[PDB]
Amino acid sequence: RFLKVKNWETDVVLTDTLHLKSTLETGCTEHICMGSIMLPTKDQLFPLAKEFLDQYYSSIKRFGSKAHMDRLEEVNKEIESTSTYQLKDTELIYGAKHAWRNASRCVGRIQWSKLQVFDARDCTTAHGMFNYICNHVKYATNKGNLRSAITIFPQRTDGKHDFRVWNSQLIRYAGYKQPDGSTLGDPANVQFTEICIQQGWKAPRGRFDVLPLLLQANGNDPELFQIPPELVLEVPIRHPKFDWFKDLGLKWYGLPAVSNMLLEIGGLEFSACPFSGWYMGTEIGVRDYCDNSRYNILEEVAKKMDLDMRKTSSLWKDQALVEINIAVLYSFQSDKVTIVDHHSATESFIKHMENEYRCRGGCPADWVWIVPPMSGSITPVFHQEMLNYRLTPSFEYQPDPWNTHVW
Amino acid sequence: RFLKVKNWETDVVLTDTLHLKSTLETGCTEHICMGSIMLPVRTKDQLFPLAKEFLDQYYSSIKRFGSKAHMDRLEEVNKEIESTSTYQLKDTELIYGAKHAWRNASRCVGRIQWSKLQVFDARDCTTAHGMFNYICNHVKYATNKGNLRSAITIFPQRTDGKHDFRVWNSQLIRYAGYKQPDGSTLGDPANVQFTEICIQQGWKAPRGRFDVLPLLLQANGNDPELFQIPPELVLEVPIRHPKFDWFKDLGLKWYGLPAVSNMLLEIGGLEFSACPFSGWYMGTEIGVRDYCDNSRYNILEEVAKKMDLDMRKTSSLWKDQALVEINIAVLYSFQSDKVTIVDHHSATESFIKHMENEYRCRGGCPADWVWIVPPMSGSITPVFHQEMLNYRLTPSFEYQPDPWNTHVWKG
Ligand code: HEM
Ligand code: HEM
Ligand SMILES: Cc1cc(N)nc(C[C@@H]2CNC[C@@H]2OCCCCCc2cccc(F)c2)c1
Ligand SMILES: Cc1cc(N)nc(C[C@@H]2CNC[C@@H]2OCCCCCc2cccc(F)c2)c1
Ligand SMILES: C[C@H](O)[C@H](O)[C@H]1CNc2nc(N)[nH]c(=O)c2N1
Ligand SMILES: C[C@H](O)[C@H](O)[C@H]1CNc2nc(N)[nH]c(=O)c2N1
Ligand SMILES: [Zn+2]
Repeated sequence: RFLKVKNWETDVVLTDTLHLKSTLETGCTEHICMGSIMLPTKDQLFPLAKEFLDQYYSSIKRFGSKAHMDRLEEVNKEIESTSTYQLKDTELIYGAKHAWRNASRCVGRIQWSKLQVFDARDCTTAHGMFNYICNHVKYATNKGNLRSAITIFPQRTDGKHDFRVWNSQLIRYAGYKQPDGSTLGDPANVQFTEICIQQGWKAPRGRFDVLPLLLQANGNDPELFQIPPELVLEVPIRHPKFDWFKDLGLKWYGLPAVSNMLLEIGGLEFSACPFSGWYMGTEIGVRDYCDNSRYNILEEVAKKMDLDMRKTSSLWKDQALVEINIAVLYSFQSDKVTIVDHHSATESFIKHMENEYRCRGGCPADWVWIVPPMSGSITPVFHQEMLNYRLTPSFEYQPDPWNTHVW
Repeated sequence: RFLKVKNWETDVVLTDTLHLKSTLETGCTEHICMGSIMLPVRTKDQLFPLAKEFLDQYYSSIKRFGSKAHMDRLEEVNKEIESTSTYQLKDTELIYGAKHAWRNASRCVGRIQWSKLQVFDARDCTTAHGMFNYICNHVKYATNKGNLRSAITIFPQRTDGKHDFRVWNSQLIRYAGYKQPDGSTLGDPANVQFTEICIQQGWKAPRGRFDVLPLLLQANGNDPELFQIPPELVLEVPIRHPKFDWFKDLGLKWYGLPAVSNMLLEIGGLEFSACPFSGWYMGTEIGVRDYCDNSRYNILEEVAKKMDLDMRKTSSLWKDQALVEINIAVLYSFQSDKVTIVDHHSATESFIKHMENEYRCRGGCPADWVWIVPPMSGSITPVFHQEMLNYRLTPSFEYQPDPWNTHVWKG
């Protein structure tokens, strides 16, 4: 019932109690582990509300006060009458920060409490959503001293009045299927790059075309907008020692900003809540560039290094992978955009576990996601036992909207 | 019921029904995943059911489920359990059993090789000298002058658990570690506590960087005894790099035969507490783990210094760079000396092909993702993108507490 986690490199043992608060279900049974699967009424709403406000008033050391009891009644009455309720700003900010704090797949949660929250519950139109989003992007980008931020559009009501940002991220490159059969640009975006063209986008058809935002307000048909180019900070990719690297013509964007998730706070569902921080180098260099069904450039790079590619045992793939990732970090640093390397990032996360275990009695964590996709065992998170469990408030996946919104 | 696993790189979807034959528990519940936790005298009552399940399985594999020969064998085991409390496996069931325990090993990336396993039946062994001789033979047969062959040696099952056969070493071949008065360590840090036991027991430690530990062997619940493996039986590879000539001057070498001796083999309810097995190495077990863990040989600094990497900031990726060259050296040295080794690209590819064929013929393949994905270059090997379902089948290999914590000393 009280569970231990051992770090096998330091022998440090931490005891977890926070999991007993856990509410939702993981997918695992004690017959099957599902830890490596990517996706495994008014009646309900009040319990949910009460649990949230309970932890809120606990957090500001007012558990059991007049303020607390009063608020609990205020909400109870509001649900009774309206079938939903509205969050105070103070609760919204707390809710959002905690959804991040609770993201068991996020290695960067040591920053959770510095989240700038932009309240956009007064939004009503796609143009309104566009203006909110450009302000988010500009605030977040900060000319390269990147700043974490979330923007929260209005909560679900009947579920046919959804706000949704259709893009998966606010900034992404276009992917085009070719007569060739091969793929130009980002193949993970092919479908969407064609939902845009299908709604009127004039595609440049290049390697690195920044996609239009495609915004849905109040459950209406969605609309295209080009993010002002001057708001999209990009980094030319060069190597600190390899002259020919430049010539690959590689760039990436500075702002990672997840826009397709659903934020739940105290039973309320915020289906458009794009949030953003900054990159861990590997997310670009390992996955974006080298992944088979992504940009997949390893072959072309190994060649320029003139490595022996006749046998896997030369470790040429590995060799090239390191260089590509050296060059992502070097480029971002030289162009002064915030970026963290996986050594630094896993090292802070360890520190953040220590803190969460002593400050909160635990920290939910998904080992499969926390360990970098390169050099696992040389980052301290590899040797760290983690417990995974679902706390609220949370970010959750939700169906892609083109499959749902009846056009 | 039916459960689907998706490969996110190929979009191939597989359906598992085999997980329905799991009855042992995982450690997880619907409220917690314990999937990254290292570790999440038996009576008559529970024994015939385990025996029965095992023998229904064995007889299905040979297309004789329901046969007179199946029914007679159940009767026979039945009778033998109630008058003796235990039972004995036939040769054919022991072999079938040992193979299946490997096959059910969800943590093993090497399982494409499961049906090619040399089983040595050492259930007539009674003494430690007898254990030594059996283990020597296995080490010679498995080494095979560099052309490694998989093998397992199986000593007598547990009886009252007061009479255990144990191999006290965690692997048949390993290097000593010595903690110095100044706080530093010579040799392998993982091996210190064990080296201390060996020394205490009579072993004359040469006190070098690569001293092959003596075998410490328990027969029939007796005190364990020291033995030295004949050095000519211990195939070792000096580590050099194909381009970096300063590399040999680091003075490194590794043994060729990876051989786990500390696990417990369960077959049909019976517990074989000494069942050393061996295969051949995936390079990263030495290059990444053995050399490059901070808690192991930790030669990253020494290798990065020689390579002239910028070591002042971790974002130079000096560590990642050194780690790759060490792994280059490890596969180079082994291949140059004609000792079987596999790189992690070839090993993970084969496993994906094993895994798929297992879903097709067997209806499943339990697999632990945390363990199967290699400890360098994770996402460029196809297992990273493969969804996996982990569950416990028997027969199986299980961890067991170190015998120095449990053993009742005699004198
Ligand atoms: C401050 C910089 C941040 C870093 C370096 C970071 C790190 C990461 C990384 C490396 C991943 C894995 C992505 C993948 O491999 O697909 C991830 C996932 C995630 N992060 Fe962060 N994070 C940061 C900020 C944030 C913020 C501001 C939030 C929200 C407030 C957040 C919430 C999440 C969530 C929900 C996931 C899982 C997404 C999914 O399931 O696909 N992170 N994080
Ligand atoms: C054919 C050569 C083999 C290769 C390349 C191979 C590969 C591996 C590797 C890399 C590991 C992980 C070790 C670690 O990370 O510490 C492993 C684990 C394991 N393998 Fe193999 N394996 C082989 C043969 C065998 C054999 C012959 C058996 C038994 C018959 C076996 C059973 C197991 C078991 C039980 C584990 C988990 C060990 C643990 O939980 O500590 N393997 N395999
Ligand atoms: C705020 C933030 C910062 C940061 N460094 N990374 C992140 C999350 C990262 C950004 N790159 C990829 C990831 O976004 C989530 C990607 C979606 C994976 C889940 C998913 C669900 C359905 C179908 C799919 F193909 C994938 C978020
Ligand atoms: C037969 C065989 C071949 C091969 N290539 N690899 C293996 C397994 C590897 C070989 N070297 C040691 C390793 O097994 C044990 C090493 C780490 C296990 C530690 C450990 C601690 C607690 C519970 C466990 F289940 C395991 C075994
Ligand atoms: C099958 C497995 O669950 C899947 O590939 C995961 C593995 N680990 C990951 N880890 C991170 N950080 N991001 C991912 O997209 C994935 N994919
Ligand atoms: C904490 C974690 O589960 C543990 O360190 C595991 C991680 N994955 C591993 N994977 C392999 N192949 N071998 C190991 O020893 C480990 N260690
Ligand atoms: Zn689990």
